Amino acid sequence: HWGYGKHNGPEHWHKDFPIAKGERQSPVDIDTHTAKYDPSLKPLSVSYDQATSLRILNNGHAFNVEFDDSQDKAVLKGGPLDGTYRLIQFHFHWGSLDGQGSEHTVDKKKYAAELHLVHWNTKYGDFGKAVQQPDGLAVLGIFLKVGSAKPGLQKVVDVLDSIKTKGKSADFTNFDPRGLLPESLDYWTYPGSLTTPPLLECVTWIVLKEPISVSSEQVLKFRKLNFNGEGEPEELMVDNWRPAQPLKNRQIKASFK
Ligand SMILES: OC[C@H]1O[C@@H](O)[C@H](O)[C@@H](O)[C@@H]1O
Ligand SMILES: OC[C@H]1O[C@@H](O)[C@H](O)[C@@H](O)[C@@H]1O
Ligand SMILES: OC[C@H]1O[C@H](O)[C@H](O)[C@@H](O)[C@@H]1O
Ligand SMILES: NS(=O)(=O)c1ccccc1F
Ligand SMILES: NS(=O)(=O)c1ccccc1F
Ligand SMILES: [Zn+2]
Repeated sequence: HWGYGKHNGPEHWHKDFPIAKGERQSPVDIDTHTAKYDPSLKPLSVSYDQATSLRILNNGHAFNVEFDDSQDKAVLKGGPLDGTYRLIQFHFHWGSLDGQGSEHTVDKKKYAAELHLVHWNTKYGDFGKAVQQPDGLAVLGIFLKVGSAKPGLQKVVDVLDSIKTKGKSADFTNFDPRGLLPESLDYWTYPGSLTTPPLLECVTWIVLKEPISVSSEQVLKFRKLNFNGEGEPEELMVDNWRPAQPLKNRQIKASFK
């Protein structure tokens, strides 16, 4: 199956997922000089005060922190979005060293990692139906740079030893995702895709301009995870990012003047 190595990685995905060469693939490079302020964007609303986290899972590609999406609790609305988008999970992409790991780039700069908070449009009723729609998903992307520790990330870091290998999960209740945000909600937005197979072109991307800082020790613990299952030869879970794809017939809009 698909993965990130030289034999099953991003350059191979198109053979089983031909949309990999499609017209609105993600991630992209964000050329900050070409991005334009868009006065039609409404204020962005990140409303996570009632979020209900449930579980953390090593899925063999990354780890997902999963939420109760059975009602409207943690949601995203406003900005480029029509209506209501429920939070279902977050995960990260990261590198083998600090100089790479992000999926989006900023004037070709690669960050050490990138956080994706994944939401689905409730008008469509379930995630599977949402991924049959052009406007089914909204992903809030946040860059990570290495510097001071992020206190709101430490609970995630410390549970990773219990989910080292593919298929392991652990309870992860009472986690507040608000602790993963930066101060500013300035953002860039464009229409794109899932960044892993099946690469479906359903996503409104909202990428925050301000990175969060995490410590070297925090990201080093991400890099101790394994792609493989228990008992199998160890393959460190690193470099689980797709490189930037062609922008094609798109424009990146900015929320700020
Ligand atoms: O426990 C994490 C978070 O869970 C939410 O459901 C609560 O309303 C928040 O006050 C709390 O910070
Ligand atoms: O025709 C002019 C229009 O061109 C579009 O490509 C831009 O997105 C708009 O901001 C602009 O007003
Ligand atoms: O909030 C996420 C998790 O953080 C810590 O691991 C707590 O010990 C655990 O009870 C909680 O589920
Ligand atoms: N297209 S793919 O899913 O990455 C893939 C799957 C299995 C073997 C080789 C491959 F390249
Ligand atoms: N990395 S992403 O685009 O947020 C993503 C989210 C959900 C499923 C597959 C994905 F690829
Ligand atoms: Zn992602």
